[PDB]
Amino acid sequence: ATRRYYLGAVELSWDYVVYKKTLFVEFTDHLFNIAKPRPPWMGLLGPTIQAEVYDTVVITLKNMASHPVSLHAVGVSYWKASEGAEYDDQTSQREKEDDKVFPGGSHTYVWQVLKENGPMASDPLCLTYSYLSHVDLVKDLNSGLIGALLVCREGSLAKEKTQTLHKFILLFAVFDEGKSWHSSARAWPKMHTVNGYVNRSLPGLIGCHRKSVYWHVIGMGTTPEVHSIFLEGHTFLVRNHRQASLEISPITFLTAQTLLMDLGQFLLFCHISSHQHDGMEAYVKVDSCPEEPKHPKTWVHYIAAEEEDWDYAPLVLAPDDRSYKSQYLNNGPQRIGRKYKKVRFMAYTDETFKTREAIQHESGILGPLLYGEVGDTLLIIFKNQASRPYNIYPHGITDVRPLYSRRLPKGVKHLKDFPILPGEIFKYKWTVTVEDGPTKSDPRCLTRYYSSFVNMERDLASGLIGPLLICYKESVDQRGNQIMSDKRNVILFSVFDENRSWYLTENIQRFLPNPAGVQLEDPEFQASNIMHSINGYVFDSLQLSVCLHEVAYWYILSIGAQTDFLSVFFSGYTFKHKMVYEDTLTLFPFSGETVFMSMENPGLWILGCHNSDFRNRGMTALLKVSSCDK
Amino acid sequence: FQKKTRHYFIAAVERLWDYGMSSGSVPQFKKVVFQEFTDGSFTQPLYRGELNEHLGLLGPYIRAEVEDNIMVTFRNQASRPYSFYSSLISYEEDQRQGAEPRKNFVKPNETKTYFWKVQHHMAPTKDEFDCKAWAYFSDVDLEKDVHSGLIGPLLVCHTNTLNPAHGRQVTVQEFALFLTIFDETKSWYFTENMERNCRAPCNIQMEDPTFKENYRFHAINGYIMDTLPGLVMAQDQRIRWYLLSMGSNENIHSIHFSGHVFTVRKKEEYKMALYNLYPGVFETVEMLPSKAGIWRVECLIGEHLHAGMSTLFLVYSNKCQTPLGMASGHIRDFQITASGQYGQWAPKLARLHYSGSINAWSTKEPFSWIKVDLLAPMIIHGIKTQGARQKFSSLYISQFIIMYSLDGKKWQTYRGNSTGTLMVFFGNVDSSGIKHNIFNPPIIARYIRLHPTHYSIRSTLRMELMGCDLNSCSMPLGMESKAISDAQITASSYFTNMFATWSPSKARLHLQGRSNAWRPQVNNPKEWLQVDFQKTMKVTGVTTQGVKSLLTSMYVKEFLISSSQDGHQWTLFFQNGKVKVFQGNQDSFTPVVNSLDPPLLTRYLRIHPQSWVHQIALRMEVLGCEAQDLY
Ligand SMILES: *[C@@H]1O[C@H](CO)[C@@H](O[C@@H]2O[C@H](CO)[C@@H](O)[C@H](O)[C@H]2NC(C)=O)[C@H](O)[C@H]1NC(C)=O
Ligand SMILES: *[C@H]1O[C@H](CO)[C@@H](O)[C@H](O)[C@H]1NC(C)=O
Ligand SMILES: *[C@H]1O[C@H](CO)[C@@H](O)[C@H](O)[C@H]1NC(C)=O
Ligand SMILES: [Ca+2]
Ligand SMILES: [Cu+2]
Ligand SMILES: [Cu+2]
Repeated sequence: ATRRYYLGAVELSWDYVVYKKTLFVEFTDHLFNIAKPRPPWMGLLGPTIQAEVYDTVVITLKNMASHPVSLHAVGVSYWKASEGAEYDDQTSQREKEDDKVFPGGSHTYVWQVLKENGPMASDPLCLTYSYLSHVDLVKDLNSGLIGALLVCREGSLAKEKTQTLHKFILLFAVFDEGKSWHSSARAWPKMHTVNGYVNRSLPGLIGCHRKSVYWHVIGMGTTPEVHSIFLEGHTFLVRNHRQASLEISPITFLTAQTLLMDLGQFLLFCHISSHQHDGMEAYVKVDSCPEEPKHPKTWVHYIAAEEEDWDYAPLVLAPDDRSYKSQYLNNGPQRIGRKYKKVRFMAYTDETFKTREAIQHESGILGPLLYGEVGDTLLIIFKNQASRPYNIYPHGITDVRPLYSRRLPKGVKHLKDFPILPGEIFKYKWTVTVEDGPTKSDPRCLTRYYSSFVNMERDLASGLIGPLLICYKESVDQRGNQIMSDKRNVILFSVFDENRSWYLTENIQRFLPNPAGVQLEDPEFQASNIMHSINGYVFDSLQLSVCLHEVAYWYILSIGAQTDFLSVFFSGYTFKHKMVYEDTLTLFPFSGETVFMSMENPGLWILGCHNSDFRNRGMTALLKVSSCDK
Repeated sequence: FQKKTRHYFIAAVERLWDYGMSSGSVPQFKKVVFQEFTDGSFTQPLYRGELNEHLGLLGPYIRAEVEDNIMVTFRNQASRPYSFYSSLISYEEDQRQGAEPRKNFVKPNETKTYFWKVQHHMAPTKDEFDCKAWAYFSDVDLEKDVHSGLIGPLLVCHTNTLNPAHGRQVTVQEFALFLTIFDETKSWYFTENMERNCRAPCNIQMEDPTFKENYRFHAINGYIMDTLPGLVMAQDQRIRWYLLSMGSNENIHSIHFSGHVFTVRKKEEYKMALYNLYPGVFETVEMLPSKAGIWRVECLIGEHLHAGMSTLFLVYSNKCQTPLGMASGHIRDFQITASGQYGQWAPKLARLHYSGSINAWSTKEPFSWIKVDLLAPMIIHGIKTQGARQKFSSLYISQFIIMYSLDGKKWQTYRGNSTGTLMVFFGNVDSSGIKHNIFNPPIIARYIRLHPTHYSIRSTLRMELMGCDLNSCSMPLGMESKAISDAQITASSYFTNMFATWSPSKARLHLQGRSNAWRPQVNNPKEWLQVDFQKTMKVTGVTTQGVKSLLTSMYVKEFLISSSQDGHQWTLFFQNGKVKVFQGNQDSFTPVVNSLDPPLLTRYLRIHPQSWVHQIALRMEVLGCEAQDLY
């Protein structure tokens, strides 16, 4: 075969009443005549162009703009008589004319897929690639020039003429109208959002319910501006490496898939504090179909949400105005080792919520360690013993229903909604199935957590955190169950923003001496309570005891510390995450990841994070290692 | 098979950051770097070789196999004391101590020496690549001592992957890439702000819109203008890239290589076009750059590209247009014979992208030229030409004509399609003006001259060449595979007794035995050996070799050749004058790339030994194929 795509690039006016750009047209021209595939999911998008392993594509761009604009690929090979990228690749006269299509020009494009750029033996049936435009990279983009470009094995024209596939291209993109083609006075330029569908805007279509839907997802921008995307159902393709939530950075594309439940147009986050307000959204109508014309465990948890006090830095203290650490806690008078009133999850022995559950002074603030293999059922019986009411929901499992019935608390749309007042107790059922657990690829124990959800962080930030562990099947059978499976241990990377905590100015009549000047909302005081810590412990406050030749898994996550990501440390130590060996773990704000470690490097090691702008704002602990006994 | 304890005598010094290319007010900078030395007497600076000058503004390669030994004997030479540190820095045991001071601190002029088994901890796996990639740096202040300039690469390999030749190369060719955005609110920079840039014209911009590295620095090493040097590679010998991003918390960099694709391993190997390097994620990825010509690497992140990532790499090696080898060529090939002089000499060093101060060709000469022996008739499609950068002077060649010889004797000028009388070529415009000229109709030559038609300050050049071979049948005709029968060769005579039969039917490029080669009955120059092709053949050249007689050495030093069509009367081989005195062997082993100027079309090929070593002794082979059959 030999494929042609006769489509130039244009200037168009855009919307959802604010902002008008330059796009990438679609049309059957020899001149300038209409031609549209775009109705649904196609936003600002040069047509999704598809070529198979052995083919040869011929774009011929007719330029119409005040702009000098190019056309340049990725993931594909070509001759220096395309590329479409200006700079001195030596290039004779005619070999540079591809590099910049002078404004209102016209040029042909020579594009090849060889064997060497088709997709590897075992991975995505069909590779995610986009087609850019770069003369002034920053301008050509933010303006609005970008399309999807797909490439895959010997059989689209033949095995999608006969095959059924539900696939879309979602363009997770952040155009900034101040970096556009374009340039008393009060309202300077702005946007930030999916497919070009702003604020809360919604695009178009859905896929059938009882099976799978694939999306080639193209990451975008003109700056290092990370996201973290979700909806209901797991999003299990990355490879068949099987992921909690698609995590997108600067310029990123690999391609992923999910299953479905029913009509519930599922909610589509960017789910970060900063990106939120001006954030990304879209629906998914999961409808009925056209094409028809040594057993499993049973776990138990009595947990209460309960108010206590928290000293973030007990063991060690040495403040005055002597440091940046000296400044932390209550920026009036009181400022030593830092004490606040928090509300952390805490589990009890039985329905008589009396017997204090012996604590894990290493997990500090963290909730009781929740665990359940695929096939099991968690009966989680939950008391509030804090005034200002909360609940419990696990980010992980999907089958979460109140114990005995399939009701909805008399009124609300679903449990992470409103329920549980002071005093009252609720019996929840968490049933775990293969879909929300690992696989023949992952680790055997993916990392997840439970927050409470009456408020989001205006909850969490005040202490509502606990680790949920979903795992592969095993009991005196399967793999590694002959002498012992060495214990489970959790690190939680968390910035608690007291400034939002449901115990806000409660805490100022408390530890802070006099509100005789009741000051609030401030430059340094707001910064004085942003508590960058690992398990509530901070500034080398309670580290962790371990020993050498000891060997077990770490489970780690980033929570509450958002707006940013965390490359994470461990001095001299190295881990086997994703069955490779790396020395630093990059972690988002969803971030559930599960490492493994051979402990045999004796000494103090300064665990912190590979970012040296929090590990001074606190955000470090220590670890110790020395021979044992047994 | 053995284990090795491989030390690396290494230190930390300073000089720093040059720009001068083409794109003079340039600033001095005085950051710190790692540097490889020669021994304990920390003297020999250990000149950075053409093969690893890409490394440039960071530290030298430190390399090991699985069950190995790594050692670093380290000296600091600086202000703020620094240190060595990476991940497997497997310290040991315990001590009579006060809560375990495991602190690594290397004070100036003191020597802190450390060395450790490199366990399978640091090793790549059966799922992985032939080698994984790891970082070393100064941990005195991991925050500052990274913008300061103590980035360093470390390679950990499978057993039996390195060499006697140092490093590896089993179809390898490695490069590291070090993408940070350097900044000087970090490391002693005070000794820069009022060291240089300020005297009695000072007090201008304290920390307001001044940002002196967010005025510049977007590293791919710190040769990271929009051009760093040593990216030389053969358009096949499949190249492994070592990508490690560092820096701060905006230091995500998403890099790709235009019109190229690479494969990454993990669980498996899956194919990718660009890779969001993260800070702390030390990537290894490999690719087979089967598109010849001249390209680049760029961090695709809009605002990053537009202040320094568009940093070239060149592929020469075939389909057809590869760089003819000026990075990947010939250490000091060919130059001139009087045209060309200025201390910092001619070629010797006039290649494209060649970094340094002593770099490129240089002659204030109204009558000039340079000359490249391509050592074979070659197709030349074009020539990337560029200029150099002086004290504060922009100097280059602005115009040039191109002459060529296929032979060495009679030359002539050039006339690219339908021009006029003479093909005038347009030079550069600056100290980085890579003006890839193409030859409109191509050129077949062995020699090219470049002659200036106007210059800047001096006729000044650095250049690469575009093209590839015609492709003669450089394939063994059948002496080795023995497609030519033992019957099919006779000689002038063969030595024979009882303990030997050195019959002609033995002359075979590698042949073991008691009588493992051809030998004449006695020793005469008018002695010969004759191949008979049972059909009409075309010949590139004859590969000669001697014999290992367990007695002594035996080989042939010089010879002649003769051709025939009849097979009974002989028209012999000639130069451009008298007969061809052939440059032959010098050992029991080792063969000879000895080929012919006019490809000889024949069917009866005779070897004519002239001078030899101890006796006349021949194991050999012919290269070629065939034109028409006999007539
Ligand atoms: C959708 O975008 C509009 C753009 O104006 C947002 O409107 C305002 O945003 C400012 C930010 O400076 C806030 O102070 C206000 O909350 C908004 N005021 C008005 C007039 O509505 C709006 O927030 C966005 N919608 C969403 C998803 O919340
Ligand atoms: C040794 O090295 C450091 C480099 O700053 C310095 O303290 C000292 O001057 C040096 N010693 C010499 C050259 O005498
Ligand atoms: C010169 O002539 C050759 C002959 O085919 C042609 O390919 C080339 O395009 C011409 N050069 C120009 C005008 O660029
Ligand atoms: Ca080009
Ligand atoms: Cu976002
Ligand atoms: Cu970048």
